[PDB]
Amino acid sequence: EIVLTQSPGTLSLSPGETASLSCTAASYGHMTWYQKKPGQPPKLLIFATSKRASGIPDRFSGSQFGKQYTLTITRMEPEDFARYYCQQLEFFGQGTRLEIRRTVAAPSVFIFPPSDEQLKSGTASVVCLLNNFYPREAKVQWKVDNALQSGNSQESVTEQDSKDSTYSLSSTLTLSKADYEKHKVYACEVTHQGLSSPVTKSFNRGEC
Amino acid sequence: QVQLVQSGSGVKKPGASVRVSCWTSEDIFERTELIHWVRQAPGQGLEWIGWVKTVTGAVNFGSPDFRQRVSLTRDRDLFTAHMDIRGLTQGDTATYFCARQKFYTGGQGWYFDLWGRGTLIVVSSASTKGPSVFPLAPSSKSGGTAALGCLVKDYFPEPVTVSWNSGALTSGVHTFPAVLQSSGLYSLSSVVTVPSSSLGTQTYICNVNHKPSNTKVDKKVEPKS
Amino acid sequence: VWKDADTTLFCASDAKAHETEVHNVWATHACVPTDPNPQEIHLENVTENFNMWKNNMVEQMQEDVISLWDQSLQPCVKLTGGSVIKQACPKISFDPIPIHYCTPAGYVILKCNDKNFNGTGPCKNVSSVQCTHGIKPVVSTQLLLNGSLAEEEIIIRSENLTNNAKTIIVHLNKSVEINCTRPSNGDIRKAYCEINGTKWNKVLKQVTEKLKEHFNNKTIIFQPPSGGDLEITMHHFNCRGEFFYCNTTQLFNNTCIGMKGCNGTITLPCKIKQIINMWQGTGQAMYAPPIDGKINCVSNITGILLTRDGGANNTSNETFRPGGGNIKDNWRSELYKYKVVQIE
Ligand SMILES: *[C@@H]1O[C@H](CO)[C@@H](O)[C@H](O)[C@H]1NC(C)=O
Ligand SMILES: *[C@@H]1O[C@H](CO)[C@@H](O)[C@H](O)[C@H]1NC(C)=O
Ligand SMILES: *[C@@H]1O[C@H](CO)[C@@H](O)[C@H](O)[C@H]1NC(C)=O
Ligand SMILES: *[C@@H]1O[C@H](CO)[C@@H](O)[C@H](O)[C@H]1NC(C)=O
Ligand SMILES: *[C@@H]1O[C@H](CO)[C@@H](O)[C@H](O)[C@H]1NC(C)=O
Ligand SMILES: *[C@@H]1O[C@H](CO)[C@@H](O)[C@H](O)[C@H]1NC(C)=O
Ligand SMILES: *[C@@H]1O[C@H](CO)[C@@H](O)[C@H](O)[C@H]1NC(C)=O
Ligand SMILES: *[C@@H]1O[C@H](CO)[C@@H](O)[C@H](O)[C@H]1NC(C)=O
Ligand SMILES: *[C@@H]1O[C@H](CO)[C@@H](O)[C@H](O)[C@H]1NC(C)=O
Ligand SMILES: *[C@@H]1O[C@H](CO)[C@@H](O)[C@H](O)[C@H]1NC(C)=O
Ligand SMILES: [Cl-]
Ligand SMILES: [Cl-]
Ligand SMILES: [Cl-]
Ligand SMILES: [Cl-]
Ligand SMILES: [Cl-]
Ligand SMILES: [Cl-]
Ligand SMILES: [Cl-]
Ligand SMILES: [Cl-]
Ligand SMILES: [Cl-]
Ligand SMILES: [Cl-]
Ligand SMILES: [Cl-]
Ligand SMILES: [Cl-]
Ligand SMILES: [Cl-]
Ligand SMILES: [Cl-]
Ligand SMILES: [Cl-]
Ligand SMILES: [Cl-]
Ligand SMILES: [Cl-]
Ligand SMILES: [Cl-]
Repeated sequence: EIVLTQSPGTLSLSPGETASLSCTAASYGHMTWYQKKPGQPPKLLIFATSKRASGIPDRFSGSQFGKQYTLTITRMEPEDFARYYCQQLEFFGQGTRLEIRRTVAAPSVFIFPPSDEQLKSGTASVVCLLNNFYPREAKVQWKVDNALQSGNSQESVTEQDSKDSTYSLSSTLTLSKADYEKHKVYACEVTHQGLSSPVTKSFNRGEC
Repeated sequence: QVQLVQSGSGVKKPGASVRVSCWTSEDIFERTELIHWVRQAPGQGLEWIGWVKTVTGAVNFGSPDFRQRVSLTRDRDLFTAHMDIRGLTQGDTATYFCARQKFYTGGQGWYFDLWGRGTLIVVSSASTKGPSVFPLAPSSKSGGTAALGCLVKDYFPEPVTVSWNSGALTSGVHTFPAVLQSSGLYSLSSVVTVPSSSLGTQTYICNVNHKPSNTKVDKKVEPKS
Repeated sequence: VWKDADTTLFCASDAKAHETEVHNVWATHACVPTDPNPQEIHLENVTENFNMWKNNMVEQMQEDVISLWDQSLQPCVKLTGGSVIKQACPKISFDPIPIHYCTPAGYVILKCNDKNFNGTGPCKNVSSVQCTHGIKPVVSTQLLLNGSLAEEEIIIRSENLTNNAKTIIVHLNKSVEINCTRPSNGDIRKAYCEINGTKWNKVLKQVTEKLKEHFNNKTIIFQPPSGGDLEITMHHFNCRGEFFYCNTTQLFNNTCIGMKGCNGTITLPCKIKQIINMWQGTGQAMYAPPIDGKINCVSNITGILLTRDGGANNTSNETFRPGGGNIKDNWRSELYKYKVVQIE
């Protein structure tokens, strides 16, 4: 069976609210909890189930109901939004991502054809940008002359912005010069909760 | 929450060996009973590798694979712990942390109160290579805002830095996480949103630096007219 | 009426004032005569909790044995940090004697007499004593020597069995002799320990059967240590003032448990080392070469120290390797049934 099950996987809250995370263990055993931000090592928050580590503010608390071990953060500060992991002996929980809840924002969508410079080199990258949206969930679909493209795209998403709580996403469709030359209509279709229906940005190859 | 020091991140070919080291002050090392190693693969969770007891050099591991390929030692005089990994595989690409467990934890399990900053080890047969930088040209084409950027393509290894107008332009900038292409080279985009009226009245230049290859590029981005 | 408390113990022994042997010299000064009339009192209908891993008596014994070795087994050369100390290091008479630990006025020692008590939790059969039994301060790794035996079944001891950084102590209920000799003259540092293969393997089979009880009838496997200083990768001990290091690979031989070519004498190869890491944790020590003649210690193996492999979560088996290093565990192996309380 599984030794630790952490939940929820994701948690969206406003500053000042209280977060409740749990790690439900197969066996009794004192629980540890870390905070983890990108590019920084884990920070110890709670150990021996309920003991606070040195320098950790009292808004962080730990306890348990039977085998359900829980971390509580009351009156969240901006700085408290991060990933959180429980550790029982050598085992770590799957982690909880705690992000800032704001009102829904639809992305601004932009499409960029390949540069002539890049074409000369035998390759065409087409880029579609989804800017400053919330929540983070979004779906990009590429179409070339109405043919749905799959497997020749990659995307990247930014960390939640610290000031406006939004996310931005970039998707690159990559084809050969020859395949790019063989088609006309290039379209990026964006689906998102902030959009009452999918938005499409397109261009015609070789049109100003 | 002082940090333990670790050796610098690096790239290793598959099958090579690597040593990652972790050191600290006499006072801290003296109050450390075990040094643990934990790794986190890109976008994944935390995985316990093994521990070494500082006083006796005793060890234990999280898997037979680790017991087979990883050696954990320490130098008590230099307050340092070493992790040697041999037969590096693609699955070994990760940030490796050293972490400390105090004496007298009693029955309250495992908790590591001090951590090293982590050492990124990237396992790849790819060769060092500077990026090509291509423009993401704003459309001349109803939000009064326009977006432009740079596609920083086909470099290795990470990282590259990107600024706009030599750092004078920071507002509205988004530089995305690189993605690893099937070619084994990375690609990254950086974009900036500006007022539509600004196109043609203001110059926008992305400054790209890839120190591994000592490649630096300035790319002017303008609308395709 | 009483309550858990810590206080300063005193020791008692049968040390001889005329003896040159170093434990005798230490205990003649530090200790009083053994209780001429030891009497324990059964506490009727009394249940008490114990915790052998948080027992301050252990700390006090560790301090004594460290003090004893510090004034009797000083190395010719001590290397601590980077600084070198040079001092005299004459050969000595060395053979551990039993030391009793006793409570001061206003305190008493409670003793757990449950025959399968594992060192922690409630104890139903409790008595009070003024002093512990006589405990020999034998320093060793991997195998506990010359100690007391579990009275009923083999007992497994750990602060937390699932915590693989916690040493496991196996308390045997039948001892197995180990007979270690450096022959008289030739390599003066070459020595060996002989153990009866048949006896040892039968015990070790019972040990695996007991371990199966604690790990869900899983398959139990022994392996040699995977790393560490020689003091812990080998059976390390002191015989007649000389430091022995013996290779126990043959001692943990799975092939025998469950085949029959194992019965017979097991000969472990050992070496005397002048340069050692001090179990005290205080660094590296260098002694003079071994005395001449037949150097011989016959001992009872009464316990085993183990570390369990991690990474066996979803495997069909559990793997153990000889351990040790923390000598306080040696004292725990004998002090486990005792705790100090203050009489209100
Ligand atoms: C170890 O055992 C104690 C009880 O003796 C228990 O309270 C504790 O949760 C255990 N610790 C771990 C880390 O399993
Ligand atoms: C109870 O303890 C006494 C010593 O006080 C011992 O003689 C006796 O065997 C024990 N009885 C049980 C129930 O084990
Ligand atoms: C010893 O007994 C206590 C109380 O019954 C129990 O909680 C603990 O798990 C046992 N420890 C071992 C190592 O068997
Ligand atoms: C030792 O303990 C085992 C059970 O663990 C038992 O089968 C055996 O009879 C005991 N031996 C003695 C001599 O008490
Ligand atoms: C110990 O071994 C030595 C050397 O083989 C032998 O002379 C001696 O008789 C043995 N002692 C015992 C009690 O077995
Ligand atoms: C070893 O032990 C077995 C079982 O007790 C015994 O029968 C045998 O004689 C012993 N071998 C010796 C003493 O060499
Ligand atoms: C013990 O001896 C075995 C067999 O000769 C050998 O493989 C092993 O390296 C030895 N162990 C040590 C600690 O030297
Ligand atoms: C284990 O026992 C078998 C059977 O007697 C023997 O052949 C083998 O050499 C032993 N392995 C050791 C002692 O490492
Ligand atoms: C164990 O005790 C006996 C005396 O009863 C002694 O001869 C032997 O050397 C002791 N072993 C050690 C390692 O001290
Ligand atoms: C070893 O234990 C036995 C009982 O099994 C005892 O008779 C003997 O005196 C002990 N030998 C030594 C040397 O301690
Ligand atoms: Cl859960
Ligand atoms: Cl449990
Ligand atoms: Cl809580
Ligand atoms: Cl390209
Ligand atoms: Cl879509
Ligand atoms: Cl494995
Ligand atoms: Cl990976
Ligand atoms: Cl645009
Ligand atoms: Cl950057
Ligand atoms: Cl005293
Ligand atoms: Cl003294
Ligand atoms: Cl005396
Ligand atoms: Cl000492
Ligand atoms: Cl006695
Ligand atoms: Cl048991
Ligand atoms: Cl336990
Ligand atoms: Cl001889
Ligand atoms: Cl071995």
